[PDB]
Amino acid sequence: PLESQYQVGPLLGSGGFGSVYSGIRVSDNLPVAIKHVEKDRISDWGELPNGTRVPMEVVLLKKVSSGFSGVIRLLDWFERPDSFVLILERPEPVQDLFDFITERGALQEELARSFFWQVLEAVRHCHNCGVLHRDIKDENILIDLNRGELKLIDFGSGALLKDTVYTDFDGTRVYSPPEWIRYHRYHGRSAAVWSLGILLYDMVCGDIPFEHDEEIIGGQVFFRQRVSSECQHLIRWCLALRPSDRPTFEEIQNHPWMQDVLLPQETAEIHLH
Amino acid sequence: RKRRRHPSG
Ligand SMILES: CN(Cc1cccc2cnccc12)C(=O)c1ccccc1[C@H]1CCNC1
Repeated sequence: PLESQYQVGPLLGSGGFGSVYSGIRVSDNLPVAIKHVEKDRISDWGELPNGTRVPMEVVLLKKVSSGFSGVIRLLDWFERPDSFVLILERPEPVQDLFDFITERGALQEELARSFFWQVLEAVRHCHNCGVLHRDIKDENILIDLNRGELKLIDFGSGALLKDTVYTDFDGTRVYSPPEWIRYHRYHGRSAAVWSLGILLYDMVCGDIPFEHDEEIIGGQVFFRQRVSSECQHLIRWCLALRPSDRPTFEEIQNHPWMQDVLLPQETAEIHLH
Repeated sequence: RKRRRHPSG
């Protein structure tokens, strides 16, 4: 029974992802997030190893939730008559990276480097587990303010990773790549790298570079804030119009702008506490 | 300049 295992607190948010409540596991007072999704509102379905029909999101969370990482961990899930309920880790204290950037403005490059590095490691972990997130953005990144660790959330638009073309997409359009805008086709890794370029610009400039389809496909990156030449170069590489001109995850992490990253704890003590 | 969230979909 879900009602007896978790004490339910206030609504944390709701939208296309469902309704998410703050919660506490009665067993050990572990903070949790309790996410409700209506079955009728579920587009992609999958099967666990046991062959139970579950939302794809449950399938993807199980694949990445083994061990520790910069990914939100699924602790449990339940099926109800008209919905699924997901029990997720809840960092405390926490702020999502969208609210963080709204309040602080453009991040210092030292802080954006540490955050972007951790997002890179989190996305590599998803890809190693066979999972493509497809909705990388600041809204889907939580900051553990005490530990200085970033956690990727919301796999409800993701898919199994594959090397063939995707022709479907339900993530965030202003982070989607020009090949999706023009042709409704993309490959998983190179589209992820585009969304990472958008995220990095967002971090160092205080907001995303593009709002309109014409800007996404136009291939022009105007920097509205002072950004180092090294960081500009990495961003423009991630945002190459041609997918095959974009860096691999290895080339990003070997980029000169990415060297000498802060540890998470150093990040918290210098920039968050 | 207006900064805003962008719902998925
Ligand atoms: C509800 N929520 C918070 C949230 C979500 C999922 C897991 C969580 C785990 N621990 C703490 C908080 C958690 C949001 O961060 C939010 C709020 C308003 C609008 C949008 C969002 C996200 C949800 C997915 N897309 C953006």
